Amino acid sequence: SLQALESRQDDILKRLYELKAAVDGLSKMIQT
Amino acid sequence: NDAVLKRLEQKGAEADQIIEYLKQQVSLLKEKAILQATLREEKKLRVENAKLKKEIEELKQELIQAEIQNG
Amino acid sequence: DAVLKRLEQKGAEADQIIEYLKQQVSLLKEKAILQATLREEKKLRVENAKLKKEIEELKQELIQAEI
Repeated sequence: SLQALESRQDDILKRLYELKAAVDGLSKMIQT
Repeated sequence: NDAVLKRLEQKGAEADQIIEYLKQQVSLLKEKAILQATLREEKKLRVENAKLKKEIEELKQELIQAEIQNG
Repeated sequence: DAVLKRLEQKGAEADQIIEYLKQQVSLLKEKAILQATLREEKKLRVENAKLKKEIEELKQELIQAEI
């Protein structure tokens, strides 16, 4: 339960940083 | 409670930051796409309206010729 | 109890937000590709024109050597 919440939140964070990598990658290659 | 509840806030708050950051970056990228679209929608309207005007003058110019020859 | 019940409620809708935001980025990325692929096809069509033009120019230039 509490052992499963932190693993869940760990995934959310891992997925949130993957989104950021993609979003930031886009912001670079379409500029000016 | 425990110090685990501590860093379950440090992780739940860290996610709230990235969500905010991501909404702001996707909204900017949406505006780029809206800008690029509206800019293209200008030139099509500029070009088309120039053709419509060129035909109005040529319709007007022959409305004078038809008025003279019939008068 | 009151903390972990909400700590899992937001962590459940956050999976929906990640899926929502991932949709938008997919949508935006494809638009970026479409914009890129179109101008690349245009250049490749211009290049393809110059290449066939230059192929035939070299063909006639080969006949002066035959003289």
